[PDB]
Amino acid sequence: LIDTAVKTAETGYIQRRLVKALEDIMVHYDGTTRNSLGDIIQFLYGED
Amino acid sequence: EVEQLLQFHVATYMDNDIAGQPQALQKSGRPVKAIRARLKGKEGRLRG
Amino acid sequence: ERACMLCGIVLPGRVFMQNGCPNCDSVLNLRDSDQATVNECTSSSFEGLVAVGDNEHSWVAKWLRVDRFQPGLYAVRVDGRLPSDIVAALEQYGVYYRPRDG
Amino acid sequence: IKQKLETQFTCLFCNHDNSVVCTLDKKNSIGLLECKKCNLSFQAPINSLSQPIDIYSDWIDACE
Amino acid sequence: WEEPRLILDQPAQHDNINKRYEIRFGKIYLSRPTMTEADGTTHAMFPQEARLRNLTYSSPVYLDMEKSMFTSIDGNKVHIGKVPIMLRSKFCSLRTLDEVDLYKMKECPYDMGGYFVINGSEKVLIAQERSAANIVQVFKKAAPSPISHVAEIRSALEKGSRLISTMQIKLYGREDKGTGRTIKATLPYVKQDIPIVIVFRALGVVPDGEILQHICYDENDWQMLEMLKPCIEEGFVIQDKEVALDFIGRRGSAALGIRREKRIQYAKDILQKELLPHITQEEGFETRKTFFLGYMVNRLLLCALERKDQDDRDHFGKKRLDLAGPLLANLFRILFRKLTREIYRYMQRCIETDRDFNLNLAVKSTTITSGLKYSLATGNWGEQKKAMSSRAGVSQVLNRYTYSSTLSHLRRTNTPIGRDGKLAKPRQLHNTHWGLVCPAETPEGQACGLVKNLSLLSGISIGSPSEPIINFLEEWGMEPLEDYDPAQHTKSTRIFVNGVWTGIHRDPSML
Amino acid sequence: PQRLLIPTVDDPGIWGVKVRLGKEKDVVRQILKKKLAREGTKNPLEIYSAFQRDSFKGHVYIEARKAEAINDALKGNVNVFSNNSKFLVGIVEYKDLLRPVKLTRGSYVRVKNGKFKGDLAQVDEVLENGLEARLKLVPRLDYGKDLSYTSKFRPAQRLFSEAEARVHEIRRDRDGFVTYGGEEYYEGFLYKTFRLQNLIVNSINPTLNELSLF
Amino acid sequence: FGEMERDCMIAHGAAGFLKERLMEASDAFRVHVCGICGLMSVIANLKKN
RNA sequence: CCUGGUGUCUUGGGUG
DNA sequence: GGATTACACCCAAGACACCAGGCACGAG
DNA sequence: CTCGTGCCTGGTGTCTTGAATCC
Ligand SMILES: [Zn+2]
Ligand SMILES: [Zn+2]
Ligand SMILES: [Zn+2]
Repeated sequence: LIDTAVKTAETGYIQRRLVKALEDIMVHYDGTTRNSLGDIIQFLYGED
Repeated sequence: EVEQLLQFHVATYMDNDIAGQPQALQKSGRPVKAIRARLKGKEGRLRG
Repeated sequence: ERACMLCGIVLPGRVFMQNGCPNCDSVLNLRDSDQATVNECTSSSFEGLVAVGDNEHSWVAKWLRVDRFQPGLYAVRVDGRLPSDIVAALEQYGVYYRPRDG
Repeated sequence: IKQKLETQFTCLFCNHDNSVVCTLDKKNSIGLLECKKCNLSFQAPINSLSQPIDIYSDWIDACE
Repeated sequence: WEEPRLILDQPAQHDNINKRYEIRFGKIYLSRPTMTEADGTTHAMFPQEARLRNLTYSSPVYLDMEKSMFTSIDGNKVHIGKVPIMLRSKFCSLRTLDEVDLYKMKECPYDMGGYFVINGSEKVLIAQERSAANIVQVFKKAAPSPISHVAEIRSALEKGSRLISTMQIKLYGREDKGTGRTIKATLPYVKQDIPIVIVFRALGVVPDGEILQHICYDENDWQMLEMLKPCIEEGFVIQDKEVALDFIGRRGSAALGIRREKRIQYAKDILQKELLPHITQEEGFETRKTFFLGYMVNRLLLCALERKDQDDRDHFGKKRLDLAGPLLANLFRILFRKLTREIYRYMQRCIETDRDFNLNLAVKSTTITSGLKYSLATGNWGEQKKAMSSRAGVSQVLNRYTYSSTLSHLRRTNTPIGRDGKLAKPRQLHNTHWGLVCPAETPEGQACGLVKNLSLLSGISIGSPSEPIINFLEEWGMEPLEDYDPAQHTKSTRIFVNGVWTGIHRDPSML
Repeated sequence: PQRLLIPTVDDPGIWGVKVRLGKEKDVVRQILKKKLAREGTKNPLEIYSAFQRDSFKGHVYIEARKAEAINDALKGNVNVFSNNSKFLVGIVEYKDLLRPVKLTRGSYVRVKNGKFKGDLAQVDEVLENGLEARLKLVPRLDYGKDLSYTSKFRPAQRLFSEAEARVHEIRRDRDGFVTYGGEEYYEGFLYKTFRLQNLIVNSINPTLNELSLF
Repeated sequence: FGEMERDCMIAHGAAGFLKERLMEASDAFRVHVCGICGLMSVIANLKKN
């Protein structure tokens, strides 16, 4: 009961930082994967 | 003493979490809600 | 507490009635007066409380012109002025009144 | 290595505050108080544990 | 009687005539709870009226005060406030009555009391868990620290039971790092850590050979003796009592410039009182503190030598529960001083008029009455202006949803550790909880494992005077501390009574 | 002449000291008691004078020759901040520390007390002794309407109307002068004595409403 | 409508729905800005136009 | 004869 | 030296102090 | 009828000293 009650907030914080790191990443019409600055993260999404 | 006190009130009006010195207090005893504290944290303007 | 308009000393009002002013009563005669007289020569309104411990060597006392008076509490500013009839009587005695009201 | 430290002590003679400098030479167990104002100097023995408050205390007793 | 007299003084030169004004507090008397209407009429208050009309069920408290007037040319029952009465206690008007008349007062015979009534609302005090006082605990320190082991103790008196000060003994030096592995202590109101040998010398025992005879009781133990080696050499140059006491005073948070002729006499107070005050505070008894200090260092090194585990902070025998009694005394103590200073500040104005004060005009009962009411109503444990830093949640509205919930709520305990600090150690069900707190009953969520509930047959010690126990020990063969030598006593057992080392006995089995 | 009394390097020093707000007069008192009590003993208090100016909140000034005497004067005083906060005053600043510092018939003042608090009034005259001043004021009356007052539950301002008083609830004293409920109204205005300390004579700012009226 | 519900609508790609929820269905407000200095310092009397 | 405003800041106890 | 420490929701339970001045009532 | 004392309301202004890991 302690573990479930404690470690739920540990993983809740993990998910929050992950979402903010990745929220602006979108597939564009040329197949590239880019963020809001237009930086290329992958030249083709999922490599396939 | 009077000029430093004007500096003090203008400072804690904007930020009342200045490190190393006592907080401005209301007559009720609880700290004054400065503008900086209005924006930060779960209930502030941005996250809330 | 009241302040003597002539010398600036601060004392409980009844003292002005009981013993007169310890600096001034040779000319002011408050000891042998009525309350109306005491209240015309002493003021309930004054500012700047001064402990004078050493009248004769204090510069503060010399500035306030209390250097020839007795150790005690004095006031920097005493509001009101002596009544013209009392000023006239003091002048008959060779005493020159310099108002302490600013 | 010697330690040159400024202090917030008042000189017992000239009365200027925040003008006493303490030089502690532990290699020879000799502490030195100096006044940045009137220029006096006081010397006293120090151990390894001493601090500017230890010799400034010895200076108060050396006067009285 | 903790501060039994107030004293003033003026050296009359205005024929000097020292006129000490003195006020002495005497007997306490209690009256049954009384409702005083705006009318002025009074009557006995029973709880049912108190709930309905949002009143406070409280007793007026009267205190004898005595005036005295020393003069040297060279009262009665004053009311101090109202104290809330716990229902069904000995001072509640329901304790008598008997079953027939209980029904007429609209009180239910299944209601077992144990709670207060404040502005019509039923408030129960929650037992507060704290660490025991006057016990030595040894803990290990984390890797990025020059300290590896620490001994700690919070000293608290027996009378009142109240906190005083806290003291630590830190062992510096990491594993093959920290060079000289010496030991310094921490003293209340001193800014810096002071090596152990220096404080031993500062108490009146100066040659090395006596110092080591007070700590280690085994001359063969060369490992322990090697670890005390650097402590001797780093405090060698302090070779007598006077320069030791002065070394202390030069750090103890005072003013600058109190000279050696007096800076000793200020440090002698910091050693006589505040440092281990639970042993004694009268003069000429420094033998007990020196012997106790040696015990601490001995315990510190046993853990550092891996001959004894570090103490388990969760062992229930090292814990105490503060219930209604002790909690009120600590709050009443704070408020009674506040009332005291208002009396003192009022005498200095009312005696310049040279008019006999009518006493009843110098005791404002609002200080205690509003103080107790506010803290019981909000749970904020302290002066109202200091609501933060004070502990919250000590008083709570009594849950009356069902009968079982009332029983549980009156038997609840709280550990005030927080929600800050994750880990598990204060939250786990420790083995020593068996039979003392319930293994099943604990809240879900943030309080899980921190709020506990007393097992069905548990009880709480009310407290007992230690003085009869001392008399019994000396009558059956306990030998004083001045007669004790590790060479002669290489095998006898040490005897502790409330954490102070008081004697030694050679045959413990019969005792 | 006052100019011959200016301080010199031969005069004692003056130190300022921080004290608890509102306790400045008490500290000056306490210093005097200590001075007088120790006069002629082997350990006299070597201060000459001490004083506190209202305009300078939280400070006492103490006259002496050595700093140690300042510490001696304040030792044990519960109203003084324990921090070693005293400060030296320059000789050229001394007299300003002791500077002691209006009201004319026909001028305006603002009332500071009572139902007329905050109201503009004309100074009509002052007492012979010199304490209270007779003020001409726009009244705030009810003509006894609900009889069988405070500044928060007062009436609107309106000139006294003697025919309204005649109708509803009055002594004629002269041409245009009536005493109504023991107050005097002349040509519609209240004439009432106030302590001079109960009026404000400086920095008055007439309001929009006052510009419309007067 | 908390931070975690915001993220779910992004994942669905329902950008239109998310805009409406946080404006028309809540605290939508009209402001005037100056085309030169970009501040909300415009004084707008709408009946006088 | 259409419009129509009832608080906040905490603390504590709970639900998933 | 600070900053970090799951999400949402329900409900009950609370609130400035001291000093000075003025006015009214009671007693002489 | 006058003076003194007590109570209430309004205005102005603070201070005896007394949870833990990480970057
Ligand atoms: Zn005079
Ligand atoms: Zn010097
Ligand atoms: Zn613009």
